[PDB]
Amino acid sequence: MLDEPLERTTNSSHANGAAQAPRSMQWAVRN
Amino acid sequence: EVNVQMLISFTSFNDESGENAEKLLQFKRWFWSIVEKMSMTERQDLVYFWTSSPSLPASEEGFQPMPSITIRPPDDQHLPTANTCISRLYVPLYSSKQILKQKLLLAIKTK
Repeated sequence: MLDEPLERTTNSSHANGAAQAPRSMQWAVRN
Repeated sequence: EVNVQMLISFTSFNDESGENAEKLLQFKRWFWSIVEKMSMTERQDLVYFWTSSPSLPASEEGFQPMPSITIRPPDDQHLPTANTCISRLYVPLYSSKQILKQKLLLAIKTK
């Protein structure tokens, strides 16, 4: 399985800056 | 090096073969599996054939064009080409798979 997005963009304004967090500390950020 | 996830993050898709969406989604999955299934030299050759650069830039900004893939009408005897001015990879629609990887490897082999 392990379905992952295959396009350039997954969202436009969703999640704000949460996706920019480091992978190590992504547990500490929501949305 | 070049990473599969990095390549996916800023790669778009076009359609000139006029295939159905159900087949096209699995075709994209096949292409991504192919891209994730070589070694360092082969992916370096792929990125050379695509954007004329052995290394993918670390940031999306700086790409003067936006890399894209154009699905030409099926032709199992035609090797895929590319336009380095806009970094657009023109690849035919390979319904068969083994021919697809063979032709991709042959195309990226040439330097």
